[PDB]
Amino acid sequence: TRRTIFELRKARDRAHILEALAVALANIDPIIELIRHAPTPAEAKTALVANPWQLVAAMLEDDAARPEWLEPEFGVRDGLYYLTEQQAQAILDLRLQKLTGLEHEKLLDEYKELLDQIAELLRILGS
Amino acid sequence: TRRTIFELRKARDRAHILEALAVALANIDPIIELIRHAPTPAEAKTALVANPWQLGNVAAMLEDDAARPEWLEPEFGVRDGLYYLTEQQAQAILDLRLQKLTGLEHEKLLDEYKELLDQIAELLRILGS
Amino acid sequence: MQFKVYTYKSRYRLFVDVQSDIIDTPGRRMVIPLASARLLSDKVSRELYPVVHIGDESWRMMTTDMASVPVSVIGEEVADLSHRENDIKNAINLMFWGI
Amino acid sequence: MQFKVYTYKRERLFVDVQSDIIDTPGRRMVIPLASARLLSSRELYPVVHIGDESWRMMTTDMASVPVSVIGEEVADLSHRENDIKNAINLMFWGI
Repeated sequence: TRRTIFELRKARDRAHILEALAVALANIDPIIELIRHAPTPAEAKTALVANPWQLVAAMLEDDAARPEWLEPEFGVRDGLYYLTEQQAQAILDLRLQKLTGLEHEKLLDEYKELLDQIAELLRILGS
Repeated sequence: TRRTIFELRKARDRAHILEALAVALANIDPIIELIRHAPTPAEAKTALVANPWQLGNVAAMLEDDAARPEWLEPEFGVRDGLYYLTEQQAQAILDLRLQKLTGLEHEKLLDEYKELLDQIAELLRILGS
Repeated sequence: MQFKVYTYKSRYRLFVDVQSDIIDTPGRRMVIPLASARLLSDKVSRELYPVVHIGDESWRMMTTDMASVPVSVIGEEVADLSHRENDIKNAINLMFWGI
Repeated sequence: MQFKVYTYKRERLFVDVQSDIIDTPGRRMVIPLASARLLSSRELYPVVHIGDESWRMMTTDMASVPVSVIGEEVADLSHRENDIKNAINLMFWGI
């Protein structure tokens, strides 16, 4: 039982970062514009958490992939996504190649797999 | 002195990759569009070396050249106001992290590039004397 | 945890956990040893070998000494250098990518 | 040289992964190769071929090596650059 709980914490956390990237790719044009206009990373990071983003919404289904530590001010809150400072960082660290087609899918895929595991880990939690 | 040539080759090689980035950032929108439409990195890489790019406001910075590697083939580099990337340089552009797109980050590239260009010159002056 | 500086419990006095917190190794951990700053000359690249203040002395990250550390050797958390994240990540990035 | 595999100068195998445009006076960053067979993320530990053989790039065991110990070039993995780089990125950036 100790293991299960861990895997859920390991899972939620991992998926948390992959969400932000799936949303980042869901609106790259505006993200790029925002970044190539920020004088510095630090500023681009602020701008990123500052304003919410349109969702990946269908896929994004289940309020369990979110970290038990995730503040209530973050995440999907009214059809809009609110990035954590840590997630914005992840988006800033992305390598252009990750924008290719096959690469975009590998993210969505892993994200969906995590959401699957997180699902069964809960059935297992409940049961 | 070998010592000198070793220094020259090292700076050339280094600057060679930094050029690619200066050119890549001189036309990001079309690069982005090229990449965001390639199915795979491999393909994006091919696309990148395939067609030449406008020497942006970096044109004048490049400009009697000696910052190019003694090993660089003639089908590469600046040839006719257009830049032809090597497979190696394309890779570096694909490995770029978004944050390197910010303003202050863009400048540090152009600045190190310019420094290497200065050292190269000084090094040739030594191979000169 | 990533960006936290621990102690061994040797050779080096301190080390920085530079491994993503979203990657389980288990028993292991990628780290970058901290060398007392004085031991190096102010000439050395603060790009590849970043400097950090920890406690009452300045330290140099021996990036080229990057190595995996067995959790069994990890002592106690003694500092947080998360505010130096991009510099640490450029050190790392610059090593395998040169930029 | 980056992405090339060598052996040491005394009697086993590794891939130089450090950038060729970054100079470390006498050292060099390396990821040793373990026999692939014995391993039951295949993304964090890429499998490479050398001769009629396959190995696991033991990414978590990365390390610096004095260029003085570096033996012959046994193979060149330059054609796996993306895989290899992704593996290294996955460890520090977790992506």
